[PDB]
Amino acid sequence: HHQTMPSDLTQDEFTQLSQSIAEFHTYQLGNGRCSSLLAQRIHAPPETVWSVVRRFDRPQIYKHFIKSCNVSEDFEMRVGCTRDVNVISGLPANTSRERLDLLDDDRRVTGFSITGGEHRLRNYKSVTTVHRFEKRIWTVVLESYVVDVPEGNSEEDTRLFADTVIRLNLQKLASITEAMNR
Ligand SMILES: O=S(=O)(NCc1ccccn1)c1ccc(Br)c2ccccc12
Repeated sequence: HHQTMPSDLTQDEFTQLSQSIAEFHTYQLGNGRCSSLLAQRIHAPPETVWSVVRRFDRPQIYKHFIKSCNVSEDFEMRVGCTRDVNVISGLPANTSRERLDLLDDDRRVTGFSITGGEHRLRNYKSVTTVHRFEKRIWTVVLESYVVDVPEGNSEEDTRLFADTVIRLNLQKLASITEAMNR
């Protein structure tokens, strides 16, 4: 009977995904670090959702606020590879240099680090996992990150900021992967 946020896992989701949260979405914290975890239900099959989420060279497919994303001409999508993204004009960030940490097509886990460019999300590190759900098939996407808290900002402000980006991105991901349906 308390105030439940829409990006929080529901009880049912948590009971299905608790171990994935333990393995993939938990961070060591304390002292100028903050982290968060967001969930997005998607009425599309997990493999469709994953096929988008895994495209490290093409975040624009579903992420917002990207003027451009450039990978090298000899780009092979493997762990360690990098992308340079340019944020649309007018935001508090201009560029992000990002590195692919994780890519598991079997378990549907990917992750990246910002290493990082013109912005105030220092040492951002993020993981996204995609999961099947039944009760007739739907997907739950979990996305989390840990990131430094800028000297004169609060943890709450930092989290609100990063959460807002992730939250929109996951809405877009849901929208486009649901769009075709059948
Ligand atoms: O380059 S990004 O596409 N990184 C993906 C990303 C960045 C931050 C949080 C979640 N996900 C990006 C987009 C929009 C904003 Br506002 C950003 C602000 C700072 C750094 C990067 C930013």
